[PDB]
Amino acid sequence: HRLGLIPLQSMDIEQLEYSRDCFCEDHCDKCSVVLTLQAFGESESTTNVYSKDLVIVSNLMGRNIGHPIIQDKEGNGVLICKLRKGQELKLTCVAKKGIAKEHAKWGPAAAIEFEYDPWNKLKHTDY
Amino acid sequence: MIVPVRCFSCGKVVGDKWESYLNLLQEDELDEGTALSRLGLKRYCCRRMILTHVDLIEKFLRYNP
Amino acid sequence: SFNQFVDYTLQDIICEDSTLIEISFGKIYVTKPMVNESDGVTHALYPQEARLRNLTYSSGLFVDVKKKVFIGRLPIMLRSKNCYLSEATESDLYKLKECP
Amino acid sequence: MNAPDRFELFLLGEGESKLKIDPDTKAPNAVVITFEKEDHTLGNLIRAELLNDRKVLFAAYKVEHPFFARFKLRIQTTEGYDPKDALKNACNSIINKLGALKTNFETEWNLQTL
Amino acid sequence: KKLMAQIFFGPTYYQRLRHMVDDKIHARARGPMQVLTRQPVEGRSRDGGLRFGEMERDCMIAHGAASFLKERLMEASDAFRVHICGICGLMTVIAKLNHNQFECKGCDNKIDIYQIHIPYAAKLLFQELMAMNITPRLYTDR
Amino acid sequence: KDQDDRDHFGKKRLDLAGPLLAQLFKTLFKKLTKDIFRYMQRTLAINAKTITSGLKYALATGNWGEQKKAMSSRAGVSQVLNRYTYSS
Amino acid sequence: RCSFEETVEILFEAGASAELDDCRGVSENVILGQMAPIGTGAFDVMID
Amino acid sequence: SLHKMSMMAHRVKVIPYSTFRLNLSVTSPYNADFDGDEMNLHVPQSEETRAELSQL
Amino acid sequence: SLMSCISVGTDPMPIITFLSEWGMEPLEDYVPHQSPDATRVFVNGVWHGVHRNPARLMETLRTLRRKGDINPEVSMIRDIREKELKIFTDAGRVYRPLFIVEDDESLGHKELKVRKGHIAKLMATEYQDEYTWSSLLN
Amino acid sequence: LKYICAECSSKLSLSRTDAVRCKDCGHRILLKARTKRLVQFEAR
Amino acid sequence: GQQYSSAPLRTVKEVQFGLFSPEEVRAISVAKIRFPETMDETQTRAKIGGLNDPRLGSIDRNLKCQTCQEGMNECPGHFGHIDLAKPVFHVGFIAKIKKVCECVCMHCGKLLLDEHNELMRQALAIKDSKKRFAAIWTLCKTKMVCGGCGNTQPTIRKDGLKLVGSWVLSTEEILNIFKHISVKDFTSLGFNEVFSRPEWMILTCLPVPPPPVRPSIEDDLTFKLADILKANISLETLEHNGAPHHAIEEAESLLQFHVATYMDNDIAGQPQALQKSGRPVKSIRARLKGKEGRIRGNLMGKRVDFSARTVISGDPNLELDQVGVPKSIAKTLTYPEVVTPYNIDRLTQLV
Amino acid sequence: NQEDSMIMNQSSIDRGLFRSLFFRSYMDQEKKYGMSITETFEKPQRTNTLRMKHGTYDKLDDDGLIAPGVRVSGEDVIIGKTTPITAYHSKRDASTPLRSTENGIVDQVLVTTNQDGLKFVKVRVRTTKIPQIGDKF
DNA sequence: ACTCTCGATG
RNA sequence: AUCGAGAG
Ligand SMILES: [Mg+2]
Ligand SMILES: [Zn+2]
Ligand SMILES: [Zn+2]
Ligand SMILES: [Zn+2]
Ligand SMILES: [Zn+2]
Ligand SMILES: [Zn+2]
Ligand SMILES: [Zn+2]
Repeated sequence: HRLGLIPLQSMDIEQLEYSRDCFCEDHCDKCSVVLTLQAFGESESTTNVYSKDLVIVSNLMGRNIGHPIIQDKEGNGVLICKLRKGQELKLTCVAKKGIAKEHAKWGPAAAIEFEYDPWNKLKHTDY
Repeated sequence: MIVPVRCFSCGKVVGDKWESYLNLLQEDELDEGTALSRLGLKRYCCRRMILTHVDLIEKFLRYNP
Repeated sequence: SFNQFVDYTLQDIICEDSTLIEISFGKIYVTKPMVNESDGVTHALYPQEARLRNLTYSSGLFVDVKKKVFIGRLPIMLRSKNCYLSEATESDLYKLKECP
Repeated sequence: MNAPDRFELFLLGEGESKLKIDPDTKAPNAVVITFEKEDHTLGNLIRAELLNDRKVLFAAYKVEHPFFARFKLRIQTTEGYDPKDALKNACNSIINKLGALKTNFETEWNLQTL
Repeated sequence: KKLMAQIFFGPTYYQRLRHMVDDKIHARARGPMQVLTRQPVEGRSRDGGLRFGEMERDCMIAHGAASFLKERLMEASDAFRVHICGICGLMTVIAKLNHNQFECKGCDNKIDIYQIHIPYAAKLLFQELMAMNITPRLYTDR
Repeated sequence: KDQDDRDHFGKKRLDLAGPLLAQLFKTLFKKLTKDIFRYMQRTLAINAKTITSGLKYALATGNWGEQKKAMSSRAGVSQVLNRYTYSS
Repeated sequence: RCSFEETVEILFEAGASAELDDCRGVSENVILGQMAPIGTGAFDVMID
Repeated sequence: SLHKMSMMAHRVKVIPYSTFRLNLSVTSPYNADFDGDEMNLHVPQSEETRAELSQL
Repeated sequence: SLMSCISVGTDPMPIITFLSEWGMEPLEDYVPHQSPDATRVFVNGVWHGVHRNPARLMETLRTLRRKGDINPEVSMIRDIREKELKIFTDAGRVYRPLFIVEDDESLGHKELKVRKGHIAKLMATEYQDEYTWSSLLN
Repeated sequence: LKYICAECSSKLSLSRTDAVRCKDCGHRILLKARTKRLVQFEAR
Repeated sequence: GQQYSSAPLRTVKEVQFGLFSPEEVRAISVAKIRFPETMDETQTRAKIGGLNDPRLGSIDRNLKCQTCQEGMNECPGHFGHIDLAKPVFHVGFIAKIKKVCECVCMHCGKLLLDEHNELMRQALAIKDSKKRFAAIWTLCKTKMVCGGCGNTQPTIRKDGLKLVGSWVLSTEEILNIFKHISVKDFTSLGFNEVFSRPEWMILTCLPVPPPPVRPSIEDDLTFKLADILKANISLETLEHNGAPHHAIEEAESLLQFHVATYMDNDIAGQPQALQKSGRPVKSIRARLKGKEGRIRGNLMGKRVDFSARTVISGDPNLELDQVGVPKSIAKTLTYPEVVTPYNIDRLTQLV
Repeated sequence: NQEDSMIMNQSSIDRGLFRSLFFRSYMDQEKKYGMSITETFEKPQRTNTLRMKHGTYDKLDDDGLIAPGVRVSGEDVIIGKTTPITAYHSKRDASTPLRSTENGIVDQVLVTTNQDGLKFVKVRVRTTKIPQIGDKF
């Protein structure tokens, strides 16, 4: 779930294709971006698993896409999980083009401020 | 459990802001309000998202299996 | 209430109300929670192991008989005197897979 | 469990056409058009742009049920004016305004810092 | 567009109770019956039916829907066919079917026999009464 | 002086695990020394299963007073620990 | 009457006195599982 | 089912999601809110009995 | 309720022995007509005799319980207008903790025995983790 | 098949007619290992 | 459904209640019950010629059942019968019987007052059986002395499951008394000619309910019938062999006990006759007593098919006479529709 | 949202609002008789066992259990046990099916001996329940 | 003296 | 079967 919510690079998303449109089996490089995640507890301290640990695997063939957004100051990004001493997390993510109408994870924006007539001169609101 | 990746209400990413929040709390010895304000959490929904959260995974990691 | 029952009441029950005509009963000793396996081995039972294996977290009663003996097993209230979790630290509980 | 698929909000079903034009039997020279896989985002805009055309007598959209992504738009125009042309003019006007808005926002963005 | 009345708006601690629909939802169109009463079993997990209670019956009476009341109490639940002696009016009939041998030891009846449709629970009631030295004799004429 | 208030909480007692286990154990143990009296008069072989199975039964079924349905404590003296919420 | 309160004893004293049941009562046709003389069943339908 | 209005014949409109959706103005004779309330639904098995439901 | 506890139950015999050795007449040596205003003393619903000058006895017992010599669980009831004294050591009694108000304050009025110093010691024990609830009770 | 212990990190492969207990441990609590046939998750 | 029968389909118009005459009981029965052993006999999955005969109804999902066959789904219950060593009391009639003995003196068998009496003319004038009996019982239980046969009628009181006399009544005695009341006296106190007689209230031989009444997954009724049979054979054993005085009477009262508690278990007598599991056991009387009883729980209201239940919610866009039905429920519940030329296409599509 | 009903933001729901985990344990045990008659844990085939379940057993392993990770649904068989009561059809079925109305993923499987030395098993199945129309708040 | 839903133990 | 908890 929280992997799904991770903000990925969607700049050249328009020259990517919907998996439902592509004539491939399941998914391919023309519709989806595959990135792996391999983390393991090493030190005695808690080993954090961020979004930077995600590694693009599929062939991007030039398109700026898939790279997890990191606006974090330290450069880590979204905190995905926390591992102990001998805890391992190994998985593979297949990212596809989607509309935020289908799931809020594909939401390109957050909060949009919107206000008209700050004096109630139209009288659309009875205070 | 663990800090929610994005805010429920709007959708702002607040998963990368947990550790920084803790640092602003203990390292700079600030109060919660100012710490939340510095992290760009102006709306009280996200402000809530971080302030209200309880990191339970730290207690879950106390087990060996 | 339970601790009062173990440390005081039990001895009263055994001593004050029982004598046959002879075999007089003496002091009552309450052990720590153990289990007599089908393997024959009797060993210390911890609450997590008791709940996982559908076992009964109980200790054994022992009475001195005159003219020693095992008379049965009493279920032990958790975090009581005759429980391992009473003198246990937080780290101990975390090692015993018991929530602090 | 009984919840419908998400893509059924924008992906057309089997045989379902995007627009269904129906001759309104109430008042003469009127029409009711069924928009499939669309919501208020399109309905409100088109309806509001139909009221700008002064040769349009009636224009109103409605979503009969929030469960389903579809809405009905009723249009009534003056005699000698086919309502489809009113819809087309409205649409083209919308597209033009949006294009101009895009160009304007771009030119305004090219003048900013930070 | 703006709303006329302004809205009371703010954070409030809500809790999610454990009564969820998919754990509650239930539907049955002819399922497993009980053995003693031959009626639909009790329970959602056992894929059972819902009790058409006494009050429901009273409502159907108040409406006047007699045929519906009969349907719920026969075709929907337990519907059974029994044979009745034309003499004593009891379920003594040894109805050897496929040979048309409708015997009745105790009245010597082989030609004056009847066939009725009753709920299996009614059959159970009548039998239990018969085992309790009581004869609920059933005649089919006024 | 008016009638005694029979709903006065001061003249009421709560019996917890202590007194309950006390009554139960008194019964089972008296039963034990009874059976041991029988084994003695028949003539070290002491059936410890009495106390164990008795306590376990009463704690499991919630029916205080061993296997006798005449018990008015059938209202579930011991119940399953509700663990849906910590507060619960 | 047996379909309310005192059930068994009613059946007993009815079995002793050998009572005749008219079977035009509602609960009686309910027991027998027949269409009771209620509203819809308060008459007969034939063909002419 | 206190009175006869506790059992009424409705027309079926098959819908998504796992709830019995009813009209607001029918809340009163059933005496029901939606704070977890459950309702039952029976189905006729012949023409005459569904005629009974629809006409009575 | 959050602070309610149930009485474990203790032995009433030392309390009896204390009563008899503190100016209490045996019930078998009671003559009502020559001492009508004598407070009768009850222990667990048992009349062990009467006692004159009940105030001193009551303050004594109270002081003992507040010190700890008598189990704090034990309840002591002084009924003035009925001239009775009921001491309960019964198990199953639901009790609750209360602040003690005594007018021993010289430079003032009726004040709480507990002071901000005690509270400071409590919070000191809290921050350090030697002064707990038992220290307040004793 | 194979099973892993509960209160220690091991990897027993004792099939049927073996069962309890563990290898160099002493406790009888045995968990079963994860399947090799991976399962997909719709990240939603 | 089931199958085709040559018999015409009719409707129950009348229900004539009555008592079960031992004659008709043993005439109706198709199997005598000699052995208390249920099914298994010396490690054999069969049925001994005692209790639960295959004649009463087979119980193994077979295709045979007392030659009548028709499996076990069509064939109802075929009643049996068991003869008691001595006649016993029917519990539910204990009162009524005790009343009759007060309306008629001992040995003889005649009403205490006739048309010669003034008030008895008024008491016998009532046509209503219950009211007539109630009117006579109150004006006949005060008579001590007595047609002739002048004998001081004893004061009868109830004690457990027997009756006493003050100047202990035997069940055989009361049988012999009720056997001599004749027909004309029956009409005077409610009873009927061929349907219900006081000489049938007392249990000579009792009918045995078939396996479809007491199934096995053994039933409590089977255990109680085993108890009755055991007491009976024990009684016969203590009768045909060495028969002590103060030993067989206890066995008679034992058979009386088990038979009386076989039907009614919630009596004034504290012995509730528990079972092996400590259960108070389920009597026939308890099977019928509401609200979980047979009448109120299976007849007045019973579980039905083609039904559903769900959490409700409001919907402003539904018409008043509409109901939102979840898709799953819509697929579950079904309606039988006969193929007609009007709808054969639509039905073909649905199939 | 009339008559004590409420409207919930679906977007926030998609972001994990009020989601929950739901764990359920199914417990089974091998029986024992006086003459050493023991039920066994295995994956029985259609021909070797009576009755059987209408669900499939293809998710079971050699030991008659499910490997934790496999998604279960409908009336799948979680535990395979047989009780033996030459002759064809030599066993009775005693398998434990997944809850008819439930579904999800096998979280974790526990295999342990009893106090009397009886091999018994606790299987925990896990499902994520997401706030749907009809859920009580 | 209303319908449901589970859980326990024989 | 009974018992216990919960839903309107
Ligand atoms: Mg409500
Ligand atoms: Zn592709
Ligand atoms: Zn927000
Ligand atoms: Zn006949
Ligand atoms: Zn190990
Ligand atoms: Zn037959
Ligand atoms: Zn006479």
